[PDB]
Amino acid sequence: INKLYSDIDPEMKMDWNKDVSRSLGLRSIKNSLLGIITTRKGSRPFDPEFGCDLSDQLFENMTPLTADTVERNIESAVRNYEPRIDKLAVNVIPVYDDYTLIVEIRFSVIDNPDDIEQIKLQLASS
Amino acid sequence: LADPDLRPLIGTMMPDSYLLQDSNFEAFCEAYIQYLSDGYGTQYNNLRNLIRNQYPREEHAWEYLWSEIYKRNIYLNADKRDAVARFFESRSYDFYSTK
Amino acid sequence: TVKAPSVTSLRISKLSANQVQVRWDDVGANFYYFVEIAETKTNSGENLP
Amino acid sequence: ANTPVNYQLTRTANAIPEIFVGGTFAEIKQNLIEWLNGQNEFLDYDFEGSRLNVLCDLLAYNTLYIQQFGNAAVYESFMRTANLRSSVVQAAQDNGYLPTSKSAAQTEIMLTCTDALNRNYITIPRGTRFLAYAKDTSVNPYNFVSREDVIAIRDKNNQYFPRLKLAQGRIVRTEIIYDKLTPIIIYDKNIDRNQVKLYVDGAEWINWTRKSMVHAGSTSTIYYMRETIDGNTEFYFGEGEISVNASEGALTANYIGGLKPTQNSTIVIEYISTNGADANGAVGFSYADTLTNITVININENPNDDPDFVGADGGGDPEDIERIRELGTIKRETQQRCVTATDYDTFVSERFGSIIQAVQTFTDSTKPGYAFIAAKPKSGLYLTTVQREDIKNYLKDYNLAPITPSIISPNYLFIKTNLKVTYALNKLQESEQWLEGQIIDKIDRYYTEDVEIFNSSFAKSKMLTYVDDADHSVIGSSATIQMVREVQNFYKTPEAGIKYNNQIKDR
Amino acid sequence: RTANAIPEIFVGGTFAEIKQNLIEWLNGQNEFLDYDFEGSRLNVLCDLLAYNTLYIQQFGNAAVYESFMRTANLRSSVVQAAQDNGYLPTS
Amino acid sequence: EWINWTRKSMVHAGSTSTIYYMRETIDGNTEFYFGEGEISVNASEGALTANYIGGLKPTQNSTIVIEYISTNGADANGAVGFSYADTLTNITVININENPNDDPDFVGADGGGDPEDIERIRELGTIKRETQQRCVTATDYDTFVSERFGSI
Amino acid sequence: MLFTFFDPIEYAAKTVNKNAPTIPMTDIFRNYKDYFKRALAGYRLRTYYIKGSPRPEELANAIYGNPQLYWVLLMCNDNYDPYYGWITSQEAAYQASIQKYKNVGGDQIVYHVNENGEKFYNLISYDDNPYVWYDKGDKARKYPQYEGALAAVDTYEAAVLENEKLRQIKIIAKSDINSFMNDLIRIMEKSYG
Repeated sequence: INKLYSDIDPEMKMDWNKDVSRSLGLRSIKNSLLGIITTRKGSRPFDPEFGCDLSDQLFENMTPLTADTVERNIESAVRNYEPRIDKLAVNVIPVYDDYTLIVEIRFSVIDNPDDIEQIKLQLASS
Repeated sequence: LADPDLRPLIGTMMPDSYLLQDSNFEAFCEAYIQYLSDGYGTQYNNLRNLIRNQYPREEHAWEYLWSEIYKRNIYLNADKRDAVARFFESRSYDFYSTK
Repeated sequence: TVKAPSVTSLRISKLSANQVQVRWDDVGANFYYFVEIAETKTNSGENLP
Repeated sequence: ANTPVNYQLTRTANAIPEIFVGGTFAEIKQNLIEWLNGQNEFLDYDFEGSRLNVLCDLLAYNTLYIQQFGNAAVYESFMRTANLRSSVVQAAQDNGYLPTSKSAAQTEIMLTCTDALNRNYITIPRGTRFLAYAKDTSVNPYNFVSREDVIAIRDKNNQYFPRLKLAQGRIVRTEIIYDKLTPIIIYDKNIDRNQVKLYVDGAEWINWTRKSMVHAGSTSTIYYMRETIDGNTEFYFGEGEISVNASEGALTANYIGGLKPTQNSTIVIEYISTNGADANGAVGFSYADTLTNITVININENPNDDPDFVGADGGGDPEDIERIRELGTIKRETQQRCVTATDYDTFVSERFGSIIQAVQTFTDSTKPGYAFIAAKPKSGLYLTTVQREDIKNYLKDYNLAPITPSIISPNYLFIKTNLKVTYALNKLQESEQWLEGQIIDKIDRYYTEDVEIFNSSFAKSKMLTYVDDADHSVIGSSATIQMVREVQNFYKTPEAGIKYNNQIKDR
Repeated sequence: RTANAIPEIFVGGTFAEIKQNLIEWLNGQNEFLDYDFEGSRLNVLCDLLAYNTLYIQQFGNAAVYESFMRTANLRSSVVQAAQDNGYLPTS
Repeated sequence: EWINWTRKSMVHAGSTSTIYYMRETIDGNTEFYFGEGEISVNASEGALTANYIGGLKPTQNSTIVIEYISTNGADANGAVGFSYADTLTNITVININENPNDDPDFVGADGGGDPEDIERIRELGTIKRETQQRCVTATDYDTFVSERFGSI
Repeated sequence: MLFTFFDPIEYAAKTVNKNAPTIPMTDIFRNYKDYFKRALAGYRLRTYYIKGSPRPEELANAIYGNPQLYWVLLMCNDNYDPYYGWITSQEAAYQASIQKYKNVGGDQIVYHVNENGEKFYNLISYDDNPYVWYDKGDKARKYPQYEGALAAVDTYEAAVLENEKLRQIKIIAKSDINSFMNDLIRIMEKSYG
């Protein structure tokens, strides 16, 4: 299934043999995911709803609610624009000292819903 | 004067995180902008000063050449043949109003 | 006592390598024309002379 | 022999700046595929690697998608490159010449009618409608209405004919309260701007523009037309300093643009929508609207006979992009007043453009003071003498003072032909006779396709091509021509004699 | 390779149309299998093109009748239209 | 000093005429220009040759100074109250007689204008395209004629 | 949102070449600008200001909550181009200015503006008295057209004021935006025929 979900390499790296480099299957799924999360809401040209907003103010102050509030959006955001993930779960650990959200996401691609894999993402700039 | 290419807007035109910062991909799409708006013929630039070029007298203007006076003047002097045309066609009214 | 004036439109109409068809304008009648060739580059550099 | 050259003429027949020209997609890509190549960012990436290729392949698709937008607009943007017709009028309208909507079938009648009241003078009020069957078909008459008021002296013996001329349709008048912010549309199809007349409260204003336009009326009275892109006409008039400017003839000066409105100057307009171009040659008439005490005892066709004439006139398609396209340039070239011979060509082409397929303006060097005109009634070869008189005077409006317009139908070579055309019975289930009715169309098609246009050399055979082309179940087609002229005097040849321009067999 | 015929049907005035109409051009061939889903760098690139093209589609008619007088709202071309008819707009 | 036809006619005069044409950059600022009547002599014997088009091209490197007025035309009107701002030697104005040499109808100043009134100008453009400097037909004349001394 | 409303039209490329195929396309060649006048004339435009340098349609959302109507704003704005007609950030504007002047030259002092705000084009002081200004092309020494202390405008700053003007817009109320919409639509039916 790694063949499936052929997507251009986000970096457009030089691939050996000179063709466009590629993100392979499930390598792309991360990228699109990694893409959708960072993007500020409203920054899509005709789609305001895209991207998971982050308020550095709210990002500054973490509370199990504030965490939970964020916890939904990503889980919400990813769920709408990324049908390739069947069973997805988010974990967010906000870090107190620098005010950093680190976020874990365990998800399962459609083809292997029993398989589990996680990603590690952190956010900063408070 | 340089008609600015649409290139400075690429930052806002796509969402940022999908431009990365420097990728071939962005630079890839960047040159696409170049091909679309630059210089004399590019479709944006093509259509942007279109009306501007319509006087005729300005540079890059096909008008007089379309027409009559320029066609038939038998003026020789191919070069300034162009200058004597489009200068009439510039005004080219008084001639008729007085014709 | 005065110059055979010139050709006006003067051009190489086509290029097939090592070959040219050159077009100068005919100008006046019964004027033969003096066609030269000169050498840009020595193949060492360009337009060296 | 033929044409020697020094680098001559210019840029084909007409401008194509041709950076705009739409190219073939593959080439478009082929061009663009090079573009991405050589890009400093990567000299590495191989495009013929199918991965990038289809990716770049897509860019061209949009780039082609987007180009025809950018390109076509230019064709559009430039008259005579304009492919849209409603475009063409705009610049033409802008050039001071408009094409018009189908222009009512028009005619004149004299009718002898006894007034039952025996008053000295009856008027025929503007707007009495008459019926005319189209030629050879009585199933329906074509209604047509009195163009204007006319009165008649009662002759002694008490019977007296008025005469009046007739355009086809129904008078349709609509009042509108004018308002500052609003379009004024007439959504009426079959409208024609030439039969449009209106009333502001009271007095009539004229779109300057081919109604009168030289009179003491000071230009304060005025308005415009325009064509909604929809196909219906909207009204317009100049707002504010409606006259040239400023103080002009008034000592009080200040400012008047008229039509405030508030409610002022409730605008009432009156027009005829028409069925025309279908109504040409409508001979049998009726007196289709009664009046008080007037009784038509006879309506007799065509006063001042041609003698060769048909019922009504006019109509029109309206539209042809080809005759219209270049044409207004001459009107763009010329001022309103017509001066140049071809200016008299194009000017005449405005009004009675649907009367005239082709009009030939020329001087006859013999008679100065006369504008000699050769035109095509385009229904026929002979404009009825009233038409001739009609457009003349109207034409005569725009003209040099000592000059007089002089309209004559020129002599006409006639092609007299028997045709021999074969078809396979079985090959056609269709009614044989109607086939002839088919070809008899396609014959003039060639003419209208060709011959009247330039009045150049005429190809018999090439004519026979299209009639050959008719049924394709026509097996073969043959014809023989007899060149035919008409002579005015059997008795004496015209002084110069007559020439064929064309070699004939002796005897 | 021209894996599919290049249609000129081309239609649509709004974005979804364009982006959509573009995707079927991207549909119908292999080796890039995602291109549908947002956040895919490929489907993302697909976005801006339509984004651009629309405005062009948008911008086009603006000048088109701005090239015509009497429908030209922008002053300076009306100015130019006057320049056409021979009148310099007075200062 | 050069003339403009603008408001007038290049088909009037010849090629080879000292002249200029104002016009409008689309940006809204004035560009102006001239025509080339550009002029030559075959041998020297003939008179200076009129070629090209009504105008005369100043040769390259020509010195061009142009004099004009930046203006505020709105407040221009009214403006009765006046003074002598200048100072000129040996010449001393004791009085400026305002509304001098006048009829008993006066305002301090005239002139002004948008100028354009972008809609209002459309007509004007819609008009002048119709206009003629020439006189033709009949009633064209007398109009233009009686523009002169209809007082007579 | 408009052009999809009308039927797409077939179009021939004739007059580029005597034979080119005909293509269907969505219509730009209805004006829409008159279409949006008639209907527009019913209500009013309301001037409006911009908080930042957003995109027209990105901005078009916040007001109306509907990103789809940018053009409504656009036609009320009736700019020549959507790309340079809009508000633009300092970064771009400078670069834009950088672009346009670059061949001419960078950092080009565009004009001198007096205290009063009157822009003085093509002027330089002979430097003896910086307050007296002889213009340029003069070599000075002659005809100072003004004397005093004036500001000069940097091409960067020059770029700012240009894009600055774009800030306010005339717009129609988000209340009427709906009521308006139907009417124009209805007009288009009259405009279809």
